[PDB]
Amino acid sequence: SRVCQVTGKRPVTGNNRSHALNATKRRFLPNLHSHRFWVESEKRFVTLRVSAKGMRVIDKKGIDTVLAELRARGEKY
Amino acid sequence: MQVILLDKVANLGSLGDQVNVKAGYARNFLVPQGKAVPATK
RNA sequence: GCUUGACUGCGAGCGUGACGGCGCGAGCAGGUGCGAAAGCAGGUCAUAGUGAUCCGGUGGUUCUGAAUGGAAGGGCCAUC
RNA sequence: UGAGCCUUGAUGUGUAGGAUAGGUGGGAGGCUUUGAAGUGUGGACGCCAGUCUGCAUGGAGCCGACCUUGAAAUACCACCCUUUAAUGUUUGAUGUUCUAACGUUGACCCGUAAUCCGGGUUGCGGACAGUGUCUGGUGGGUAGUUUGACUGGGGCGGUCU
RNA sequence: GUUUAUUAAAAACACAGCACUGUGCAAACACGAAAGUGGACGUAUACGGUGUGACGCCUGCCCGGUGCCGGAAGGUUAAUU
RNA sequence: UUUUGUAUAAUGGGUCAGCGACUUAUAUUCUGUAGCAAGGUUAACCGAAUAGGGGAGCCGAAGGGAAACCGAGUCUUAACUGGGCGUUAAGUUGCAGGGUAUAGACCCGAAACCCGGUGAUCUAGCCAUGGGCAGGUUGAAGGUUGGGUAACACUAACUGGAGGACCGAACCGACUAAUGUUGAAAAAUUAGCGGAUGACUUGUGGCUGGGGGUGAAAGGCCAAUCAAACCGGGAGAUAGCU
RNA sequence: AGGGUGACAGCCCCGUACACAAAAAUGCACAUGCUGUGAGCUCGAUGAGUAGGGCGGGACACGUGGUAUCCUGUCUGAAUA
RNA sequence: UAAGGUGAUAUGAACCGUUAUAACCGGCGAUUUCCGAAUGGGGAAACCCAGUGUGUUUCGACACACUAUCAUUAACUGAAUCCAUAGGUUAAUGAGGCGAACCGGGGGAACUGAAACAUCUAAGUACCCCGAGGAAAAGAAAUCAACCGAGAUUCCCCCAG
Ligand SMILES: [Mg+2]
Ligand SMILES: [Mg+2]
Ligand SMILES: [Mg+2]
Ligand SMILES: [Mg+2]
Ligand SMILES: [Mg+2]
Ligand SMILES: [Mg+2]
Ligand SMILES: [Mg+2]
Ligand SMILES: [Mg+2]
Ligand SMILES: [Mg+2]
Ligand SMILES: [Mg+2]
Ligand SMILES: [Mg+2]
Ligand SMILES: [Mg+2]
Ligand SMILES: [Mg+2]
Ligand SMILES: [Mg+2]
Ligand SMILES: [Mg+2]
Ligand SMILES: [Mg+2]
Ligand SMILES: [Mg+2]
Ligand SMILES: [Mg+2]
Ligand SMILES: [Mg+2]
Ligand SMILES: [Mg+2]
Ligand SMILES: [Mg+2]
Ligand SMILES: [Mg+2]
Ligand SMILES: [Mg+2]
Ligand SMILES: [Mg+2]
Ligand SMILES: [Mg+2]
Ligand SMILES: [Mg+2]
Ligand SMILES: [Mg+2]
Ligand SMILES: [Mg+2]
Ligand SMILES: [Mg+2]
Ligand SMILES: [Mg+2]
Ligand SMILES: [Mg+2]
Ligand SMILES: [Mg+2]
Ligand SMILES: [Mg+2]
Ligand SMILES: [Mg+2]
Ligand SMILES: [Mg+2]
Ligand SMILES: [Mg+2]
Ligand SMILES: [Mg+2]
Ligand SMILES: [Mg+2]
Ligand SMILES: [Mg+2]
Ligand SMILES: [Mg+2]
Ligand SMILES: [Mg+2]
Ligand SMILES: [Mg+2]
Ligand SMILES: [Mg+2]
Ligand SMILES: [Mg+2]
Ligand SMILES: [Mg+2]
Ligand SMILES: [Mg+2]
Ligand SMILES: [Mg+2]
Ligand SMILES: [Mg+2]
Repeated sequence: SRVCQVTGKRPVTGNNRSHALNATKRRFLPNLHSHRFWVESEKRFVTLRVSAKGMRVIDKKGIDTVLAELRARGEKY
Repeated sequence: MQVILLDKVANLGSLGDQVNVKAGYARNFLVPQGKAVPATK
């Protein structure tokens, strides 16, 4: 589903509030993108469905760390 | 983004220094082909 | 002719309305205009010329102003 | 290619005026030994009057108010104006190449007996396309509703303080 | 030929034919939050939509209004700064 | 019952028997009554538990003002001769009652809206695979042999067997009439009627589902139900109406 | 207490008040051994795509309102005692 | 525990037992066909068809057991490519499914009220989904207070309509 593999972000539900304050249900979706991350530790490419915030987290932390916690969470990449 | 260079990339930088490069440039090109590593120290 | 009573704070007592409200009002206090003065003047000879509340805007007011000092805001008064 | 950054050139002649002036000039010397008057690029501005640039053959005087002007001369003189060279310098935009993101409902190889999928090699496109958030437009495709009262029955007409 | 099973079988609907129009293929368009599927294992002599409705003779004028297509100069114009 | 007005020919009831409609909870006010009385009373809870404790708190004994604040006064205003609101009963806690408020709130009764499911054994369409269409006519293209032609073209006979062709049983329909209309039947029967090798018909299995399907289009059909199916729930929806 | 018994039973019966009862299995309170479990002491560390912000929305009694605080979809982004 | 008993409609028949393995009651075991999560494959539930191994053998044949999927780990294998990796085989452990309410989270209406209706209310209710327990959630201050202090969370009564 539309779940960021790294950050765990998933769609939420809010309202479209018009100018006249009419409220209709809507969904906020994360900005996911299927990206091919390169890992030095294996000499290999790892493809993850990760939002832009998740890619920023990847740059900040490191690909090895994020896979470490992905495996700890048990999700298969 | 800050990258520690590992080569002389004829565009801009010499070996072994931290330089401000575009995040996408570092993520897609520099890091995956040696050349640079992120500035974590 | 001169002028600002087309004043400020009240108001005995009435009239008229289911009510909201609307009208008449001597007299009191302050400060004015006209008149020598008595006196008259808080709009037009009278009855139409208009809209409640909310929400806000502007100017005063240190009345309040969530720990304290301010301020934001709110209130009260004038007003859109 | 458009904002700012040694801009050293930064104009600027309603009125007069050798004399192309907003005013502080450092309110009067600068100046002379980087060389003062054919500047051996020449225009920038040219209302074309002359401010006017390594080129000075001249290697030292043109010259300052002084005279006319509403000031007085930007004489080594600090902020000089709807223009550009500025060392480029940080930057939008546009355009053109690239490939490394990404796309591939191109080909081939493998899991694999499998026109799904994934992995690899490669070709093409390529920062475009596409998706997320925000945002303007369109939107009876869809949805929720509104569409007054009096009234010689209702409508139409008229009226509503 | 079809149609209101169960008051209407028709002049209604369909029809072959005609025209306009969209679509270059990962086609338009439709179902689907998406994957995907139909279109089609088709490809512009094809497919979708709209209208008219064999055949014969034809289909005149109007682009002001409403749409649709094309244009980019100018005016007004959102987020952001 | 409803009405200005009913024997009314206005509504309701065939009759009997049983069931059937102003309730409950909690707040607030008024009345009656009981206790205490400038006091009254406890709530949760603790408890050998209808006792006792618990006074947290609530109401009242003081009002005026928007408020600071003042205080039997206060507010207005510069200030009242003033004027408004106040100042000389007694409240409070139970119990019973009459109202009000929130709840389905006196009972029955909608058409509708939303949510989750069940339905394509009928019918609509499509997909796959099988089957049916007695009998008799008409006579296209084509071919052959001749005539003909420069060769065609064209022409005659023979042959040929096309067609959303013709007549007509099965099969499919449903145009007219009569019957029936508490029927034999919740759409049939009798006599005629239309198609009947096709855009036909039919058996079996499958697929499409409710703002959705499917529709040679009637708002038709979607299990005798369709301008939005059925079942369960929101739900005792709401009903200024009967 | 109650129920039955040919009508209404303290003394007819079954029960009740009370007194006892478990070979086996079990829950519970506590204890003892045990298996991997670990105290205390000194010195350091002391939670970063994070707080906060921009845009949208929601929850806070609080409907954007002068609106604090929390949670976030998107874009950013510290100090670290 | 016992002098009665073989459940009931349901009488009968044939019997068992009397002082103790009749019957009855309780604890623990034994058996527990088929379907059903159903688990070897399949299926129109209570049915059809197998594979492997072991053991019975007069060929016929019979019996027993295992054989699902997912996750976790381990072992052994093993592509495109060298190494690896993906994948494959085997074994061990765990899960699934059901259940009345309560509980936490993911979504989430409308009728209704407003005397119409759209902000709002109804209501985060109904309903759907997921997860867990005997309770769950919360919970040990980046909290309140007001410069006096309190001291995690939960629940009841006031505060307080
Ligand atoms: Mg709503
Ligand atoms: Mg007059
Ligand atoms: Mg303060
Ligand atoms: Mg203020
Ligand atoms: Mg509509
Ligand atoms: Mg409504
Ligand atoms: Mg009317
Ligand atoms: Mg009218
Ligand atoms: Mg009919
Ligand atoms: Mg008919
Ligand atoms: Mg027509
Ligand atoms: Mg025409
Ligand atoms: Mg036109
Ligand atoms: Mg035109
Ligand atoms: Mg246009
Ligand atoms: Mg009448
Ligand atoms: Mg009579
Ligand atoms: Mg009669
Ligand atoms: Mg009668
Ligand atoms: Mg009646
Ligand atoms: Mg009757
Ligand atoms: Mg009452
Ligand atoms: Mg009701
Ligand atoms: Mg079905
Ligand atoms: Mg025949
Ligand atoms: Mg025929
Ligand atoms: Mg028919
Ligand atoms: Mg007949
Ligand atoms: Mg016939
Ligand atoms: Mg015919
Ligand atoms: Mg016929
Ligand atoms: Mg058929
Ligand atoms: Mg439904
Ligand atoms: Mg019609
Ligand atoms: Mg029907
Ligand atoms: Mg409807
Ligand atoms: Mg309800
Ligand atoms: Mg219901
Ligand atoms: Mg009802
Ligand atoms: Mg008796
Ligand atoms: Mg934040
Ligand atoms: Mg943030
Ligand atoms: Mg903020
Ligand atoms: Mg089985
Ligand atoms: Mg099975
Ligand atoms: Mg509503
Ligand atoms: Mg309403
Ligand atoms: Mg109403």
